[PDB]
Amino acid sequence: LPMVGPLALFRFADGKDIVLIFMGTVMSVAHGAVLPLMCIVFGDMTDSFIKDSMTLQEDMQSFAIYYSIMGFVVLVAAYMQVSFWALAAGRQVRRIRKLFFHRIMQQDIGWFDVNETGELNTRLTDDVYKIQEGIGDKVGMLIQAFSTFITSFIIGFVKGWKLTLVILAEQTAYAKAGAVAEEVLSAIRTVFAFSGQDREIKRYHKNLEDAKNMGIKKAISANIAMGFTFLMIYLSYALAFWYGSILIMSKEYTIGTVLTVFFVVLIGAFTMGQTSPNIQSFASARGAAHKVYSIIDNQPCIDSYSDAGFKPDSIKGNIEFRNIHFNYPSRPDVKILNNMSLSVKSGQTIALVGSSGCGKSTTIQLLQRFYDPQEGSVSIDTHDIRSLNVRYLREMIGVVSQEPILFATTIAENIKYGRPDVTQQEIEQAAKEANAYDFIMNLPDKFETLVGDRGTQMSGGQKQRIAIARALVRNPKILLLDEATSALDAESETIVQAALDKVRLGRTTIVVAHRLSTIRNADVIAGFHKGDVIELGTHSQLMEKQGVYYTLVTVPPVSFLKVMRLNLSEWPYMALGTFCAIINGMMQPLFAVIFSKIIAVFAEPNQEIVRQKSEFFSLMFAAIGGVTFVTMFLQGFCFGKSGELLTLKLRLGAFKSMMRQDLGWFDNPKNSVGALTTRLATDAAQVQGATGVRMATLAQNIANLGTSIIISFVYGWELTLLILSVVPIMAVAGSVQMEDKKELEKAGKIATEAIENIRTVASLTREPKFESLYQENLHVPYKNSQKKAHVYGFTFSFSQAMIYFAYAGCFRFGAWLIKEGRMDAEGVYLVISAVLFGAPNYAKAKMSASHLMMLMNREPAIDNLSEEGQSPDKFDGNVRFEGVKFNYPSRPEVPILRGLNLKVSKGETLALVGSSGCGKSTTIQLLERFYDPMHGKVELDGISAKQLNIHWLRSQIGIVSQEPVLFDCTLAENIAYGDNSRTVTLEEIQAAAKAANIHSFIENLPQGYDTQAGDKGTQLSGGQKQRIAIARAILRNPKLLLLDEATSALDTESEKVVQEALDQASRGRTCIVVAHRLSTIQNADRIAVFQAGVVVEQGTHQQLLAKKGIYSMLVN
Repeated sequence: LPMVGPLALFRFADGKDIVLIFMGTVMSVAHGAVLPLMCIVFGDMTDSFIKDSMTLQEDMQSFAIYYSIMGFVVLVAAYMQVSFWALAAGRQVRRIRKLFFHRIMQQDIGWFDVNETGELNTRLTDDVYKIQEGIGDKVGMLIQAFSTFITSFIIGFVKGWKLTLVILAEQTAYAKAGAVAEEVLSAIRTVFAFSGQDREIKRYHKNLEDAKNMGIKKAISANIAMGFTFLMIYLSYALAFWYGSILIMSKEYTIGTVLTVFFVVLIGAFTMGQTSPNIQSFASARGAAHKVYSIIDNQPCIDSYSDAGFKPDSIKGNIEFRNIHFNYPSRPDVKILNNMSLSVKSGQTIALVGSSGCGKSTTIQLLQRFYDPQEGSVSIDTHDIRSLNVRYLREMIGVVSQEPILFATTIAENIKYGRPDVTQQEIEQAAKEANAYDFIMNLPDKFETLVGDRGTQMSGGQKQRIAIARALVRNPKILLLDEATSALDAESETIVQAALDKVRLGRTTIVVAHRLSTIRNADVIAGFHKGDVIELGTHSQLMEKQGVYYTLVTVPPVSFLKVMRLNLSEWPYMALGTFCAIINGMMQPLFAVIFSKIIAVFAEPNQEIVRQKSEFFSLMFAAIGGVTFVTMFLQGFCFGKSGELLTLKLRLGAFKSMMRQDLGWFDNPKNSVGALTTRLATDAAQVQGATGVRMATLAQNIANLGTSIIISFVYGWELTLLILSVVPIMAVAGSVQMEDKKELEKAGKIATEAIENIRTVASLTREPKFESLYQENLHVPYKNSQKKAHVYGFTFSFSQAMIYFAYAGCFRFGAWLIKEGRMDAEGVYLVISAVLFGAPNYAKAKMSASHLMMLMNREPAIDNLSEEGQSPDKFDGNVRFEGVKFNYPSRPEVPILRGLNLKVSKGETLALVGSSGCGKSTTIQLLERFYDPMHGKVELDGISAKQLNIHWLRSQIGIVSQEPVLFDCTLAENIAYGDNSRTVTLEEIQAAAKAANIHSFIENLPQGYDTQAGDKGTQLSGGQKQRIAIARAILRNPKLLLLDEATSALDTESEKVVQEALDQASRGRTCIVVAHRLSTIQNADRIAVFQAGVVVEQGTHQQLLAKKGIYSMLVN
């Protein structure tokens, strides 16, 4: 991935930020330095106790004072470093967010066209948070770790030579499963339709089994590595003690110096180990930072903030287009506009009529400086827009289009965007100027009415009213309208038309009209054709062509209960891992006690006795390392097995529930294919990790606590109190050792509103206003984050210092213990050793598991896999609609259907067109049971569809779509997919190929039907893929064919061949076509035109033409 070094991470920093960084770096170095000095004093004290084992009160007091000063130093240094680093992160991220929004608002509309709004918002939030977390504390820990590393090596090199420290001592598996998941999920419709539930369940099962085998192998490798590291650690212990023994026999160094240097080098090596996740997090933060720094570092030639530009004042309105020629930035190949020119004098109503989609919004956008004219000149009042400043240009022109959007704020604030200089008298005068919203809502507040996302949702008419009022606030000289009359009720058209007529009194307006609302409204109307100008003329004159006007119709989490219930089957693995973990906890304190003995026994000036004791302790310690190795390996194996098996079961359950589930659930943004795949990939692993790991860690910690407690009870009541006043007071320090995010979401919401409606926010030049609102809303979360940073720094410093404070407090009791002599000098050694060696996943996994459980426990509107219902006999084909209604589930606020009485029988060829766009494939999806009908009944040979087996119905009907998705496998199985009820031989595939005029293609290539598909193999074009998809559908020979735009979005040459294949398929069986070309409809039995989401015909093509049907004018 694209990285930048550390330089492009701190580019944003002032004097104060840099000095805070330097103070934090110095204090981090202080923390690192104190880390080894503690072990230095520990070893020196070990030696002092050894000498006194055979002149200790003053030394003990000096040690106590040294530990106290070290504790205070670490407290102060840790507080300062964490707090200062967090403050630097806060300031940098505040500047980053400010500049990032500044550049978003400034970068041209093209960048948004090449960047999805939701994707850009996710990028903003995630990347900014990643930068904040990487810079602040993680970098501090990295600095501390490296400082400790260098300090440990420098002390080793300056003392205790040791002969130079003893010469210095899943994707590969889950790729197939992810590919299968992507295939079934992206192609959800095709897998569902062909009853490919069981087959794809089986393929996922097989790939999951392979993935589980690979995961077990990787667990073996990783845990063998961990056991090897433990064996190397214990060999290091044995070698260090062996060298120290030689030293004491050879009289060069002093006892304990070797122990000190050994502890220092091991702590250095393992701290170097601990930084690896931290440096990986730093690298991820740096990558996100490069992405953000790329976004900010952009200065497009189109600019709104540049004050460089002419700002005249004699504006009356004279818009000239001279040889304009533009190509879209996201597809510069297309010739959207070519050689367009047009004249618009001040105060003349000029409108344009042409083909839909092509020439309507282009002129409005270009006059708004959305995209610079590639060629040509656009002049306003004899001044070019280029020489004219963008802010001034946009301010004087009002623009309104078909998508009325109102921002998340009261009406008063929404119309405040018209201008800054609008106070109560001005706002009320402007509202009166609207002369359409003279009334008000409930809460008789006179324009002070909270209108949020849901608060008092209003109809399109009212939104157009308020939008026109906001536009009129600024009295713009030029008005641009892109079919304002659309997506509105049957009574607001007159209101909006009258309002615009009143607005037109003393102004220049260009409305681009194409729809049925009103085309003769204007005074002068011109014609556009594929961007170019046909001619400009008066409306009455334009009747001469007779081809423009008469061409129209005249969740609840769980404390790991269900996870354990699911794993209950794995007694041998869970229980064995728990027992091994319990043994490990049993052993940790025994390790402490044996180490205590081995260090203490050094007070032995003899030679043979010391030799034998050291040798025996080395042997037993090696055996202990071995038993720890075997226990760790066994527990790792067992927990890997349990985790991988749980992940397999959860993936299988999620997949099974997904297959059972309906399709409507998939269309929501949450259930996007990418998000669903990421969830299935990550959440399962997280839940696998946490459940077992929590058990193991809890068992280990409770075992350590109980073991220390019992040893303390054996040693004495004072030692019991010592354990209680060190380890379970250490409970908080070591456990809680360880939002403003939601408050941020309050501002990310206004950010999303801004970026999503970028067209509008750019139209009124309210970049600074939305910036200021963003800043005001971010002010509070910034302060909260600073306070939270202070609190976290304080708590972390206290937890860090509590270790040294407990060390010091140990003496407060050891002094009495030695003086009063209630014990022997072993309890102190034991407590110090135990506390020394004592020295997230659960939270994420609980959320992941809750997601999974809620996923495998839904109640679909219709259960796909369930078999309750009927399995009637031979189906002849008779689909009757009894006044069926439907509403789009994800967006019910846009009724897509208002009544269906479609009638088809065995052999009828009823043709649909779906040209309106409203409900193209909704009718096809209705039959496939992808969505439950809201009303009516779908009678099939005397029976409905609500109480029918979906499998049987989906079996007997052949669905063909426009996107022939082929599966990443051999053509043989790709065609065999058509019949998942039974296994198919080669003859049926031969017949399907013959009836698809495709064998001519497959006979040439030697591989033939077994030819591989994919990307590097035999790549096929649109026509070949369409014909093979038709073959796959026709394999089963269904009794009713439904095709939706089958011959659409494909090469012109292939239209004839695909149509011929379709006529071959539609032989002796009922067919429903939603094709665009009327050539296919020409040889049709009867036709039902699909207009306004309602049927408006049912009959023959000949009668359709005779009565001047819609096709006569819809020919083009």
